[PDB]
Amino acid sequence: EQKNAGGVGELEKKAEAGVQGELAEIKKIAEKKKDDVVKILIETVIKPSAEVHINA
Amino acid sequence: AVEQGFNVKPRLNYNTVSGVNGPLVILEKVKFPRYNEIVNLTLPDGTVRQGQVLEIRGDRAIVQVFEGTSGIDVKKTTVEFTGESLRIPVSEDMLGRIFDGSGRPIDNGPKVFAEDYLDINGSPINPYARIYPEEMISTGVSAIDTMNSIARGQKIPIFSASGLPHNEIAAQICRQAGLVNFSIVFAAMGVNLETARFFKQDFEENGSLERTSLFLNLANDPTIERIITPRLALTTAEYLAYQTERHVLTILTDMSSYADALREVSAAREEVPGRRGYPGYMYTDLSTIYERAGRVEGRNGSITQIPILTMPNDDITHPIPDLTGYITEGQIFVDRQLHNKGIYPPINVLPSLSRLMKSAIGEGMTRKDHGDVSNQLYAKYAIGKDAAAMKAVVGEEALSIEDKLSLEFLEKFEKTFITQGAYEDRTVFESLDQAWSLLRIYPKEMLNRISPKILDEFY
Amino acid sequence: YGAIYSVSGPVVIAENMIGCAMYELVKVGHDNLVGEVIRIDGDKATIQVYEETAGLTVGDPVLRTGKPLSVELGPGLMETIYDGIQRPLKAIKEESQSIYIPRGIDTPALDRTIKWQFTPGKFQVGDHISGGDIYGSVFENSLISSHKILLPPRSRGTITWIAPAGEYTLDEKILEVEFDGKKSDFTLYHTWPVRVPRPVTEKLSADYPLLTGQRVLDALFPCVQGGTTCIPVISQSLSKYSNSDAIIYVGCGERGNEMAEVLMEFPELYTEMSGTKEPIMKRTTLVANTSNMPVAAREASIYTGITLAEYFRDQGKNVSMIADSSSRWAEALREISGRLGEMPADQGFPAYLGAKLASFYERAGKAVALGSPDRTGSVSIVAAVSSDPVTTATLGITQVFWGLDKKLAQRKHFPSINTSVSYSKYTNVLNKFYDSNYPEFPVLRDRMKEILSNAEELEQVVQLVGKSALSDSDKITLDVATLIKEDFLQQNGYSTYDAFCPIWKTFDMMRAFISYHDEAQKAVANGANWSKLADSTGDVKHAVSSSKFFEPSRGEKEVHGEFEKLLSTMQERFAE
Amino acid sequence: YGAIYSVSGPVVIAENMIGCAMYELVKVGHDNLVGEVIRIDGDKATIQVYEETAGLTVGDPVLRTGKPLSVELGPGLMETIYDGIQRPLKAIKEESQSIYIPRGIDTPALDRTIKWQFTPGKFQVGDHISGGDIYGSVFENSLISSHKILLPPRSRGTITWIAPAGEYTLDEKILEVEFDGKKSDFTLYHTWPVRVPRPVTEKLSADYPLLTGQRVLDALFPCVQGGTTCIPGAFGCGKTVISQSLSKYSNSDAIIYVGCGERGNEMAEVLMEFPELYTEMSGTKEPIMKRTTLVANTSNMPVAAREASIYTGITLAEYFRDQGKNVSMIADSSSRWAEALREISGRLGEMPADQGFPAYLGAKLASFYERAGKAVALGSPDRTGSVSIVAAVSPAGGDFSDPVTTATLGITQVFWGLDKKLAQRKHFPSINTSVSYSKYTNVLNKFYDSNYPEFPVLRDRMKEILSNAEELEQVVQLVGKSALSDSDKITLDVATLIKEDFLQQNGYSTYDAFCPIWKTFDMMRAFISYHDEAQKAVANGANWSKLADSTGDVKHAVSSSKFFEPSRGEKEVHGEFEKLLSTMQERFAESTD
Ligand SMILES: Nc1ncnc2c1ncn2[C@@H]1O[C@H](COP(=O)(O)OP(=O)(O)O)[C@@H](O)[C@H]1O
Repeated sequence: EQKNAGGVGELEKKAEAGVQGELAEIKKIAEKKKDDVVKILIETVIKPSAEVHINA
Repeated sequence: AVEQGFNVKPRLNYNTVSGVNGPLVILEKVKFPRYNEIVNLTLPDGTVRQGQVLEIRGDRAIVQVFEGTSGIDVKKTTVEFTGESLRIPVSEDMLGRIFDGSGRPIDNGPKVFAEDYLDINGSPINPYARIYPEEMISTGVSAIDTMNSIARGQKIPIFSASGLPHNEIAAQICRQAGLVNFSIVFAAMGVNLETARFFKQDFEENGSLERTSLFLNLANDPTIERIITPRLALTTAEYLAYQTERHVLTILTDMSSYADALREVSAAREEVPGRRGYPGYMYTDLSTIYERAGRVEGRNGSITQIPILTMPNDDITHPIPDLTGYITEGQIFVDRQLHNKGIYPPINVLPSLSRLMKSAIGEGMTRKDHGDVSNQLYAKYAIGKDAAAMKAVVGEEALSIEDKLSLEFLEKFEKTFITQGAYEDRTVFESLDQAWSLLRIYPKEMLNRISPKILDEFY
Repeated sequence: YGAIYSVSGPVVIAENMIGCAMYELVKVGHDNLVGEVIRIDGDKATIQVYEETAGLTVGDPVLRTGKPLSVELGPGLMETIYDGIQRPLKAIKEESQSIYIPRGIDTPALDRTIKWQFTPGKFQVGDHISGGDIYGSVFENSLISSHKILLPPRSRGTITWIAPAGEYTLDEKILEVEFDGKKSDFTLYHTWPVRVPRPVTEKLSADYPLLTGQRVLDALFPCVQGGTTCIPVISQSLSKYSNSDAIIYVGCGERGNEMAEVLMEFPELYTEMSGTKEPIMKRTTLVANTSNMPVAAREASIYTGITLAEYFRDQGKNVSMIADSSSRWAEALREISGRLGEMPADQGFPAYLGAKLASFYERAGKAVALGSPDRTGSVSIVAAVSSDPVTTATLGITQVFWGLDKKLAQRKHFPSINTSVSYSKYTNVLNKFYDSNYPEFPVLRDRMKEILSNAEELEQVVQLVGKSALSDSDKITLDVATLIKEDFLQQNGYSTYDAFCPIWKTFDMMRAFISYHDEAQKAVANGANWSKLADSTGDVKHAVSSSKFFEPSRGEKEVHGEFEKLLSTMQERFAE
Repeated sequence: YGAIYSVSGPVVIAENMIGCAMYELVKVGHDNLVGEVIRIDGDKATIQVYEETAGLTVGDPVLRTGKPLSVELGPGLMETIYDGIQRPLKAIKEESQSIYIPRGIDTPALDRTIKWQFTPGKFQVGDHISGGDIYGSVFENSLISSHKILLPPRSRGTITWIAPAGEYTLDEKILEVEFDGKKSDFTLYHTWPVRVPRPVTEKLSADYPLLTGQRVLDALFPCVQGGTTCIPGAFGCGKTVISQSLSKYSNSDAIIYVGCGERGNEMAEVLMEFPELYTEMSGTKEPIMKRTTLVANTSNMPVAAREASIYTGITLAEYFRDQGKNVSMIADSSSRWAEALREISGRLGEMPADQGFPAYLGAKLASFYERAGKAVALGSPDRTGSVSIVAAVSPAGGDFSDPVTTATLGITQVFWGLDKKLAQRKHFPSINTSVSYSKYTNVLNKFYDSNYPEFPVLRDRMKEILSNAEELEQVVQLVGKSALSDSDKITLDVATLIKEDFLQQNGYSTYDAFCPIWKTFDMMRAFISYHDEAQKAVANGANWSKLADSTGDVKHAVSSSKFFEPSRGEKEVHGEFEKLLSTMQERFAESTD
């Protein structure tokens, strides 16, 4: 049990190291598509539609 | 490719709450109320509770509140009509997470990054598009894989009374539910924290937490979101199994508590009650829940549904187990008497039935002797119960030679075949070999239900 | 255009709905959900919807179609899987290209793109035509060679124009009828309400047995073409080799995988009734309706199936109709009553359960189809049930009953037909056929019934008293009855030899078993000890127990000769 | 303020009440009767009144208090008896100078005049203090000393002024938290809604046994500290006596006895008996009553107040768990809560569930029993409290098929089913060993391995003996004892001895009021050894008929082992049991020689 307990920190460090690439990829994707998504969201929020209820 | 809509639909906020009683909130002057709509009641304390429109009139909307109507004020509660039925945001990353009853996360993780907004009620599968499931799963339990075999795509519940190890049996099936890589979705329905923690611990220990999504609705959780929990869990299962071509093993524990939630909601609507006060439409509700199993013609996926059920007073005649037997395909009957005698699993194979064993039994699927062995075991166990009753009533000496052999078989069958430790994973072939070692107690003449071409080859 | 006023599950009250009628289909909502009016009270008209009612908003228009729940009768019913209200599931899956049923689907019940080869009937232009008259026959497929298309019942006149022979669809007129001064046009198909039974010239007595195939049923509890059975294996046996010219399988509240099994087994299973092996689908129609589908559709599936069978016997074809789980139809009725608020009677069921079951079962029976040429059909109804109010109301109208024995089912003895509680009230009508074909069948059937009843009476005393000193005659009777239960009554449906035991083979096996019993009684009366006769005639006992294995494919002449040898061997062995 | 509009028993539909919330507390009537809202229909809000509604008149003002039913928590809770609503019965009696509960008494929940020796905790001025943190301990009594004053669970922020050590009344401010610029003053007591469970950091598996002190209970059907328990049984079975013998001698640090629909003389008996008993815990002979608080809502007191009494009891138990005490709340006659719910639903006209009960009875009971369970307290320092719920479900007519009994068995992990037939024979506590079970036997292996390693083995062995002899006696009652073998006769005699001298525990007796775990284990070992050695002797060839007469002395010594008073000490009684086992072995050796 002591041997297994000692490896928890090493296992945690190894898991943290592998994730760090995914965080970098997420940051890169966000930085690349931030302008496009922001433009789409703003253009959707402004310029509203105006339609009465279909049953009215 | 994929199609989606960046659309913003403003939502009407109604402060016009008329009255509130039980789980129901009645609004007063809704504009074009929509049936089965989801509304967000903003309490005076500021907390927001979701709802669901159950019935509408010209201007009224009898909203049921998932998180309970405690603290709702008729003069300060504002109802926000979203404009669509309850849609869960699903994703392929939803596997490995834990969600509350209402679909919100419990673990420290963030809100699920949506991949599609699926309606929880689902859509009816075309029966022409359903594939009959003829691929048995080797659950590892002897009394299931040998006499009540489960096919991958079958909705088979576990009828267990209060206090029996149905949780242990279902955890065992989940642990060793391979074929003769199952993704799992779990819908805890008012199970106590002890049972929920046991299920979570088993799923973590067996390595299943990497591929399972739990929908925990504890006994402390509100008693009306038990009506959203099965639908959320099953629409997640449908998403994974069909639209990701995955295999899913859904575990809807405490369908008795689900039916109790339906009774609580129905009795507050003053609807015409069925037997035991349950709603008349409870067959249709339980059908909408259970009938979301089975494989499909196009998508390589299967929802093997195992809804654990708590039959009160250990009775089949009770409406919940009765209608679950009507809808589902057989049942796994857990016996209080066997559990008291100390057998595990305490499965009583006499009320137990599996409607797809007739097709997934054998003759090239698992083994040539599977069906006949199962039939022989069931027949001799019925004979053993009859002989035990006869011996108890009119003495053991009056029992015939066949009856005495049946009693010996019953003893050696309960104590050596049904009796198996948890985390024991005997294959279907090992189960059949143990069954034969039981059936060799009888002479070859008294094994009539065995076909002779198999008797002469396996005796 | 009526407007929705209230929605609460299936029931949908609609306002501004004057001029409506009870049990009238109305398209509900913007998606045109099909719904039937169940209660009109002033402007309001309560509507049960046959689809998912979620998403209906107050103010959605509902429009009255002016007709009751109408099945579309015509060519193209064969080999089509239909939903509860006759929506073609195969066509829905093909059109939508998705595994789901689209909400408010409007696919036609009959195929409007298939050209049908139509041959005009004996009616010629100018000849007066009556309701139900056959004005032509159209080829459908190998089994239904002549799908004789009728004129709609309750329509008549002088045919002012009849189409010539050729290929036609279901959207092109094939006959014009002048009627009472108002011209009308008729097509290869014609609608008919499910609620209103199709008329007859005259119902007849059902005198021909429906060969269910199972030994227990076809021997002790016969069903006749035009009977009602209330069955609790036999579905396919009556489907494949019952000599029924057509069969309309109906499923109510079927478990999804059971319905899938039926849909995957009926197309695969083939019959050799014709000159070659031909599929059953060419003969059958499946009204498949799982439990998931709306309760209104579940309630309507029985009526759809029975009116399809009524059409196929108005054509003059002996048609069966296997209604799976009529208990689920009764449950649908109970749920509908609960939705409406009507006060239940008995065990929560509607008070009119007896009336509904009678109005459904009474549609059966051999009948002379109305209108020339003269022709007779028979809807043999085989409903399935699961002390219940539904079964105690069924037993008053059904003429046969095959109640399942729980003890015999626990012993894995199939079919688990309870011999004491079952009956068949055609055992007197069917003497006209037994005395003509197999003269000894009634007497031997009564002999076997008496033997089984005596064994049942003796078994109670056996169980209560250990059964050490039974008389020799009583021991012989009980052993003979145990042999009968093990060999004659028991029938492995999946086995090749006992898949379909013909009536002649059943009669011969009855002869063999009754002859064994008579020989045993004679030997006992001779004074010889049955304890010794057991060993002496073990060979004959094994012979009669293995007579079950005589394959019917050998032919009636061959098999009857084999049994005659066995009975001859029986008399010779009596010298022991 | 609204007005009464209709009264029908314990429901008061009050008109002109736009603005009342669900489960809000109202003061119905001129006497300010305490009532809670349960249904709202426009202006009229249907109120259930926790007081005798007789004499109410239409138009009597009803005041909306603006807060749900709240129990005051803090020092002074211990060693007091309360009504259903949080009212001290002693203070009510001394205020009314009468022996009756007057309608509408509003005595403060906790004695304000009594001054407590507050001693500040580790928290200093400026340190961030979250909900449930301990900022001081008051000296309540000699037994519940250091009644650690928690911060309210919903309160948070930074300390601005904490009171120095000294004596303070409850109304005196003790601490002031500044949170986002809005300072809030905190005192020794804080109100809490009874319906809302008190938050905890994280619940834990309950791995330590609630030693009831009764041999049958803690030797066959153990209950762990933090496990729900149920005691079904007809009248006279002994649910109340089991509950009292649990609250008298358990290992629980504090006890919240709840007499929801009990008898008045039972609560009077508790009030006079607890001060006369002393708990050996805390290193002194401090009285039991210094650790028990009582919520007495007797059977004839208002029907609606039974629910309030149950919720108040469980909230007090939750508070004392958050303090870090192994509480054991005891809900006497929990079925009376179900009957109160049925009566209120009948007044409301709501559609019934099975057997008259409302459709939500199962949900209410489940949410109540889920409050139990060991859990780490909410704030620093780390604390591990526990609430054990031992509720006596009282079936209607003695049949366990009652809806309340089924809805309780579905949630409780322990089932101490009592038998009326064993109760009649004075076979007490009359635990029906056939149907009773405890789902904590597997959990308690981790404790029985550390202490008393052979305890589980003996427990399964005695359950085997009892089951085998029950089946054998069932057969014999119809087939006579002629066909029994010598081993079967030994099983019958040994199980009769077990039932009549080990399982039976005569409470209200000097010797067997409290048979602790060590004496129970030693007696269990003696009984099991007697059975095993008798069976070995009969297998060696000695006839049982002669062996019974030869070893009647050993059998009577075994049956008389229950008379060893536990007060003699663990070492003394263990020595006596070792001597008895040696004498037993010698007697069998001499007999079989
Ligand atoms: N363990 C026990 N030891 C001695 N007497 C007991 C015991 N249990 C119950 N009794 C007797 O039972 C009576 C009280 O039973 P009680 O617990 O009040 O049952 P109920 O709660 O059903 O009324 C008392 O008179 C007492 O003498």
